[PDB]
Amino acid sequence: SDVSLEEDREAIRQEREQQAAIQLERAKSKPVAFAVKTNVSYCGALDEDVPVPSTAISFDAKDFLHIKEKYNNDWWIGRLVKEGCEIGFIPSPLRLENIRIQQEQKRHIPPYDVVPSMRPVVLVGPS
Amino acid sequence: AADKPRGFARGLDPERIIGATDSSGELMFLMKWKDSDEADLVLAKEANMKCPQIVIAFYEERLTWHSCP
Amino acid sequence: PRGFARGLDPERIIGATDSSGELMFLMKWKDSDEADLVLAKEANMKCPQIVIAFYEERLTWHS
Ligand SMILES: [Ca+2]
Ligand SMILES: [Ca+2]
Ligand SMILES: [Ca+2]
Ligand SMILES: [Ca+2]
Repeated sequence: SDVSLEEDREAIRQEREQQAAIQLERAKSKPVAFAVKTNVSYCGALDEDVPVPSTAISFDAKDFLHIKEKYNNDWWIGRLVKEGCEIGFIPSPLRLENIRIQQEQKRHIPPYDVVPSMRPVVLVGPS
Repeated sequence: AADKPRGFARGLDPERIIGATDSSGELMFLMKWKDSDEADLVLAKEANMKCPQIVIAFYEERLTWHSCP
Repeated sequence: PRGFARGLDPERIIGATDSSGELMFLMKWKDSDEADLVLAKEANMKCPQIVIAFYEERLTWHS
């Protein structure tokens, strides 16, 4: 039964992935929280730790991204602001810094310029 | 204090506003222009007049409802 | 017979809600105490400075 422990691990991974896919789909209706301009490129197809498989975005340096929310320390949710690009998982600045530390050894400017912004806020009831 | 044309003086078409700030005392927009990755600041009052639907699309994108804050 | 069909001039947007599925403005009309609800898309086209004034009033740095 050294492989029933691995089915337990898989079931845990699957539940986590299902919840991530829900939060991703539900982000589509949230407002844009803020924009960033990128100072680095990133290829989500080559990333392996993505909360949902095949949903990491890609972008070039000097692109603009729209961020809907932060998922965890390594991932945000949003989209490349270009026609046809859809919402997905976005590597956090920390993740990009750690990729850069690896790309460095084996083969300082922050990876995103965050654009702070005012937003129109309509007050609702205290619920 | 620069001399290159800035903002709407660059003669480019507006694409999208990417932020709004009144830190200077007057409301300004950070404007992305079509076919340029170089965004710069324009006065909101001017953009309200020149490209009101661009202004509105930004506000609709960022519009948020909050409870007693 | 409602909204812009009443033939009144827009005065001020009082509120906004998307709780129905589409963004609606609560519109105050000049010389009428009876507001009604109009689609944002329609106000955007017919009184954009009124829409912009509503959002500008609401802009803020902190929730
Ligand atoms: Ca490259
Ligand atoms: Ca698109
Ligand atoms: Ca300013
Ligand atoms: Ca309302």
